[PDB]
Amino acid sequence: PMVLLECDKDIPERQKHIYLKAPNEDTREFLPIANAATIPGTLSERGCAFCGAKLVIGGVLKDTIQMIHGPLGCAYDTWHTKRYPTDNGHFNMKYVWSTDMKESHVVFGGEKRLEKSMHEAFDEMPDIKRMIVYTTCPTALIGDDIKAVAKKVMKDRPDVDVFTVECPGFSGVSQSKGHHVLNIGWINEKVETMEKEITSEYTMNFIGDFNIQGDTQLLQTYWDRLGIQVVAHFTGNGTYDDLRCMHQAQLNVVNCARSSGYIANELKKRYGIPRLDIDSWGFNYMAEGIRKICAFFGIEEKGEELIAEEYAKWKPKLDWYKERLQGKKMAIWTGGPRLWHWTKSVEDDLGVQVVAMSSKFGHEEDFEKVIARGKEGTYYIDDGNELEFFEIIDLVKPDVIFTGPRVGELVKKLHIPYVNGHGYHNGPYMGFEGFVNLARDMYNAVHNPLRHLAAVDIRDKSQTTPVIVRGAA
Amino acid sequence: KPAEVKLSPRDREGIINPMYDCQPAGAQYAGIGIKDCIPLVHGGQGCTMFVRLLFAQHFKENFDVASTSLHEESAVFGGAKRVEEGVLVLARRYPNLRVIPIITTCSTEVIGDDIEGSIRVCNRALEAEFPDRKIYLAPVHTPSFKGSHVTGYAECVKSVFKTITDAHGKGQPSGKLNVFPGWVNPGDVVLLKRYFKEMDVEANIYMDTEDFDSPMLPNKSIETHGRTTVEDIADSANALATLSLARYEGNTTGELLQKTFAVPNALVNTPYGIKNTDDMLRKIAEVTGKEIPESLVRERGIALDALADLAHMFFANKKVAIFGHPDLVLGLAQFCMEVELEPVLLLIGDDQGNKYKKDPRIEELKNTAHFDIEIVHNADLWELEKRINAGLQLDLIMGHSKGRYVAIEANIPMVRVGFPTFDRAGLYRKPSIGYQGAMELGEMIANAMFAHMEYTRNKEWILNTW
Amino acid sequence: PAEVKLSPRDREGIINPMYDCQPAGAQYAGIGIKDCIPLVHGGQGCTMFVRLLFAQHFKENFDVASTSLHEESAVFGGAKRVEEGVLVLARRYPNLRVIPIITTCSTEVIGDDIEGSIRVCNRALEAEFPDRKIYLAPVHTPSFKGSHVTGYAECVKSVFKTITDAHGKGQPSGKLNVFPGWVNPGDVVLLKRYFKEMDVEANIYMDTEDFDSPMLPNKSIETHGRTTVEDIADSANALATLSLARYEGNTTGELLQKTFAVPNALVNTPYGIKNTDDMLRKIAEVTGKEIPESLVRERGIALDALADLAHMFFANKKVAIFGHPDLVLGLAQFCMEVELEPVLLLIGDDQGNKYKKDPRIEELKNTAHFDIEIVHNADLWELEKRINAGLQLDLIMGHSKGRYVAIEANIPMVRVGFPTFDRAGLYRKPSIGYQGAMELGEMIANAMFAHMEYTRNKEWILNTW
Ligand code: CLF
Ligand code: CLF
Ligand SMILES: [Mg+2]
Ligand SMILES: [Mg+2]
Repeated sequence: PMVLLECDKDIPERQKHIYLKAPNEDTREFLPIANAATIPGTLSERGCAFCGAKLVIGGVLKDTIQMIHGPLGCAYDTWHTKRYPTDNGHFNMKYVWSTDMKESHVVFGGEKRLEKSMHEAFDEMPDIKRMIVYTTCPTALIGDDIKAVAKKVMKDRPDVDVFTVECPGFSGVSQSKGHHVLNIGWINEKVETMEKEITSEYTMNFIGDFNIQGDTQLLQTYWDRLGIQVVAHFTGNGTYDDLRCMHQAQLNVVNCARSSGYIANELKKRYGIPRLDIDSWGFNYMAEGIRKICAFFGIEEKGEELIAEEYAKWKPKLDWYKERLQGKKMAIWTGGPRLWHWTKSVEDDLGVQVVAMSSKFGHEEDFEKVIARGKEGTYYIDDGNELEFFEIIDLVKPDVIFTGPRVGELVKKLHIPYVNGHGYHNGPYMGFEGFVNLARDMYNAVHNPLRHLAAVDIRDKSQTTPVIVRGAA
Repeated sequence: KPAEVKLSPRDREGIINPMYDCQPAGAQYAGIGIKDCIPLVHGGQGCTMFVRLLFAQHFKENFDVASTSLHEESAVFGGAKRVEEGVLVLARRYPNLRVIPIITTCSTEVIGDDIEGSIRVCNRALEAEFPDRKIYLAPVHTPSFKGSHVTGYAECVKSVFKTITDAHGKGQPSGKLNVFPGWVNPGDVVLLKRYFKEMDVEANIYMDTEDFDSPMLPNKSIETHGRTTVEDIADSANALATLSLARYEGNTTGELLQKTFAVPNALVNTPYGIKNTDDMLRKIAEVTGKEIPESLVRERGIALDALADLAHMFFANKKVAIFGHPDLVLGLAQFCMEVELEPVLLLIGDDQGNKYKKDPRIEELKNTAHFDIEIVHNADLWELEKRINAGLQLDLIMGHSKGRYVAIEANIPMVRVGFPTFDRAGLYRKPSIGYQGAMELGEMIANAMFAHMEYTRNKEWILNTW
Repeated sequence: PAEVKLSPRDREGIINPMYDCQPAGAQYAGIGIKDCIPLVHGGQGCTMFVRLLFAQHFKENFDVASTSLHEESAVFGGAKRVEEGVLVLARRYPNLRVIPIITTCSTEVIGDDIEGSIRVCNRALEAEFPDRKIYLAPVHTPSFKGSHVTGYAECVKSVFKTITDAHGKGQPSGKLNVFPGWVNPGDVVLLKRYFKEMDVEANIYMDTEDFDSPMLPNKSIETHGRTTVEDIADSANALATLSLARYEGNTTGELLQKTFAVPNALVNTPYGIKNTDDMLRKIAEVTGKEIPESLVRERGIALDALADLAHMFFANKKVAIFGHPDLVLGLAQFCMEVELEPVLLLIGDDQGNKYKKDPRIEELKNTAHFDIEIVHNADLWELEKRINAGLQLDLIMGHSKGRYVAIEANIPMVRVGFPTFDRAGLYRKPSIGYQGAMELGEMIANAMFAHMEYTRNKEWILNTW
């Protein structure tokens, strides 16, 4: 049934957002409302639309200035917070750019301030030739025309190319609208503005993977072994110009259908490129995804050779962790898709029971997927807030929580360990090896002497201090 | 040609690699140090969530801050109802809540929401709904297109003190000092508490952030809270005097309490290094009539003993760049010269240069330095990287962790100071001010240099009989 | 196949010794006594090199004298050098009260009769200084057995025997005796705070807090041990002895039990959380005093800090540890609490027959999920050679004379034990107790973090841990 938590008695609209799956229900009658307005004052976990454009998608690129048109805080706040390495020295993580909007610019306009800042950025780093300009709350409100500015800068600097995103934080309700605006703008303005050499009979784009701790680079070892050319990664370890070539691919392989389904859908519509949805987290999921890709291309045997070698290399360690993680209870409190990518994969491959899930910004689509794959007795929460997390802990008593670091540091006080479900602990977590990495961190999180020590009150004469025996795969 | 101390602005309009966050972030930091306080940030959701993450990076702890969740409708038609609902949702769900600083953002400053009017609405609504509670709503005007998190911190402290002392007024003299240490770590607060205890001086430290470093307890209780209460803030009207340690981080509240309540304010140099600590203690003795204790003479002497093992051997003539909050940059430059380091480049990150030019510590540096010093105001961290790229030779950087890649790539040892220091463990527990703090800064500098000598094989055999 | 194995060094010679010889440890014991100047009976290097070693660790001078054995004494015996040395000390240092007379390899080989010289000097001193008492303690420390660890223990025991022989049993003091072993001033400061917070009166033997002495306006020299004759004499009258170090003072606790019926309680050296917990439980047991809330809180702050590190940065990382035996075994237990894997433990002297009986071995055997090699009679070449043969380590914990092993192998290294001369201020930083466990864990993490930056090994990950 839908659940009215005690902490939500005075915001009873939250009942429509929390589903406890029970036997024999027709789940179509119990789909959480999702992607609706946030309730003010709740300590919702949601971020802003600008975040979804710059931090999540655009800022992954290795060769692009990220020009944030606004006051300095939006820039400061999106710098030193992500773990998306590159193969060029992590340019994307080292720098952030602001137009340093001041009061004058609010009153009289910021277009000249943006123009000057763009020329300065290109002058300070002459080997960087690509830029994305983002609006933020106040530059949207005052109506600065960033597309016109970008057009002028490109006329004045024939060596550069600039893309613009109109993504103030108050757009939409969450990060999600930033994903949408960036996807649609990119396909409308930049796809089919360049081409690259095709060097394989088999070509694809990999859509919706952001190279967290090197995920994309690990998956690329598969594509290289299979002889498949990736035209563009959207956007993990990617380049601006590769994204201009996306119309050339034969296949679009989608992992993050939430942030990046939009562009896959438009590429299918405009160019006829099929959309294949996979799960690139999960051990047996990864095998299924490789088999689908190889079946599409007619290279089934190459796929079987790869899968056999990866199972021989990694399945024994995975099974060691499954033996020790069987029956452990997990919560997943992340953006949305990892709920449906992980609930059944940790169950199948690790024996782990996901007892509670919360999505910051998922849509009803995401809840359809997670509820289809998820257990009975589990809580499914749209746009969860901090007091709800405490009540859910009291209801389901998780052994481990996959969530962001700040919430991890909160639940530590309750003696509950965490794994960073966003930026990982010791990743990558995609692929065969990556699911072993995920399992290892879950194992070390839960089988942790400090948890046991913390429970002991040394003042209690009846208590001793235990020693715990651990293992390694 | 005599040494010159030169102030100059950043020569670019834009920013690359900002040194500070925006005003609302600093207002949030001020508020999280108050017991039974949840700041409410009136604007889009990122303005809250990114700052809660920033605090988690520095402290490795959660702090509670709420958003009004400005969306499209409210951006176009006004956000008063988002404020008003957010205050009520907080009060309904947090029965012990007492203080809500209502912090504006760029968005809600641009659209001109009437925060004082929303507070009147909310006060009416809260008095009807909760006749047995008193919740203090403080209007905090922090447009992000002026100043920085430094100015936003100062503005929020001042507004919260105005709000609470307006309600309570002046009463029974307390016999206590007010102390505004500025934006410091828990370890700095621990040290100040010890100094006041050893000198038998009663004081309130605003804000008391000691418990930000909270235990993991057998009973699972959460103690990660500010310790400064409504009552403590209200009592500031009754103090003997205010000791303001930070010109840019709370002195304006000391000034307000002097103007409103005749509490005399004493602004001193921020106590980085030996002389500044000595002069702070002399001021405390003057205002209180209490003697400086032998215990502090001894702590001072242990610090000097430790620093004397380092200064002429390892520090003399080494060139340093320092960035961070202005009180910290200027104070660390003075500390550096006590130990024979040469702070040749000081970077201060905001638009307050008209004030910095009048800081008496500039003149103190002009009258002491034997080497040129460039003080860049309105600086970003690209101002540092570009100068190194152009040939500036540095032996040490002192600054916060968002400058780390500058030091890493240039192969320059860096000591992490100020806020945020997320890329090393435990620094929030270390003092940087006072005598113990001077000692621990100097030993961090030496140990950073020593490790660098080993990694680079630069006379690494010399670390034996120093 | 899960095995903790003890083995000896397989070479007769030493390359890169882990410890100094017995007389050096006896000197260290003595310099913690107020109004004490040890007299080292042997050649001059046996004194001067050890005064240098203490200056390397502490960055301070300590006073120790030599008998200056020369060629004539090597032929005819050196008793007259002892006797002269005692009188020259007494005549030139009017406040001197205690002289441990420490033998060396030379004076052990030639068989000088130290006890006979002490009788001569006691008669001379009583005649020449009628209103003074100087305690001469014979300390037999041949360097061709044991190590500075054994020498420390021997000197403490001899000094206590000498002083308590002279004063005997008096009125009950209500205090604990505490022998922390060979620890830093910072460890002593932490223990004093624990006993203060628990409202337990205690003497810490020796009290080395003031080794970290101020540079004072009045130019006063305060770099002295604080343990007095009176403090040592009062050990006879204690409620109980708490011995923290099996190899570094427990034998003095036993002597006081045998002689004065002061019950001795030997506990695991308090490295890490459990060992600290168990120390405090023993204190509570023997005193009847409750463990205070303040120590529950310090414990919780340490656990909170270590929990930010253990599964993220420490789990499955392989560690080698060297140092004094009580420190090595205690740090191995601490390592395990934070998910580190101490695969190689090196203990540097000939006391293997004792180490095989240490109950902490069994505590490791019953807990480790990885093989542990414990090499006794080890030198530091035992570490370097194993690394050269392929042993993969993520961390070394040990004293500064191992530094080049870590530097050349490019392995991060945390400086622990004695001497730690190649970093600043470590003598002031506790390693024992809850705050010490936290400080050690954060040194480990910060050494790893710097290493990640210098080697460009996922250095971008240090943002949102
Ligand atoms: S919801 Fe998002 S992060 Fe917020 S402002 Fe809006 S685009 Fe940006 Fe920016 S400068 Fe500071 S952090 Fe805000 S108050 Fe403005
Ligand atoms: S005066 Fe010189 S240093 Fe002294 S012993 Fe003689 S040659 Fe040597 Fe050696 S082992 Fe220790 S330090 Fe001595 S007691 Fe013997
Ligand atoms: Mg000293
Ligand atoms: Mg903590």
